[PDB]
Amino acid sequence: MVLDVTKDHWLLYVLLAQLPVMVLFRKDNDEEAKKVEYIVRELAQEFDGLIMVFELDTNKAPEIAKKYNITTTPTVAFFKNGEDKSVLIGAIPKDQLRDEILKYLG
Ligand SMILES: [Cu+2]
Repeated sequence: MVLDVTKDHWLLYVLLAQLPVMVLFRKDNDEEAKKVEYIVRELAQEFDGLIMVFELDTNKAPEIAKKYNITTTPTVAFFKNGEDKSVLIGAIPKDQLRDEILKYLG
C-alpha cells in the first residue's frame, strides 16, 4: 500500500508497529525498478497479515527518504521494533526479498 502519512506520523507508526514493516523506495523510471515494484506487490499479497508493505515515491516524501538516506532507487528497507534493520538496494531477486521477510518473521 502507498505511504500516505506525514514524516512525523510515519515515524510514529514505525515506533508503534507490532509486525514487520517493508518499505519500497521508488522513483522509479527504470526497467529493473518496476520489476522490484511488482515483486514487492506480490510479496505484500503473499504475506498479507504477517508484514506491512509500503511503497514511497521518494519525490513526494523526500523527508522520509532523507531520514533513511535513500540515495538510489529502488531500495527496500526492513523495520522492526521501531527502526530500520536492513536494506536491499537495486535489482534484488524475489527469493532474496522473500528470505529477508522470513528472517524478520522470527
Ligand atoms: Cu499527529
